[PDB]
Amino acid sequence: GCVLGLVNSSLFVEDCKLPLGQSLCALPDTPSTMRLAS
Amino acid sequence: IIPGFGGDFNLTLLEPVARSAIEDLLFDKVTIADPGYMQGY
Repeated sequence: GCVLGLVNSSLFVEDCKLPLGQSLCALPDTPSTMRLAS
Repeated sequence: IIPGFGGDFNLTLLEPVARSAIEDLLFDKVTIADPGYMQGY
């Protein structure tokens, strides 16, 4: 977490995120292998 | 765009290095009561 508060996602710090549906202040990476990213 | 882009024109929109000096100033002048994110609790 730390980009908004706490999250439950296991994966973190993905290199980059393209514009995506849903999302947060820092959109997370696609869960389909989840992934807070940036 | 670099600090010396104006050269003879003291444009203060030079990015200080992202949030250029004038963005700085005006956003500073005003007063915002919003709490900082990630620290509200």
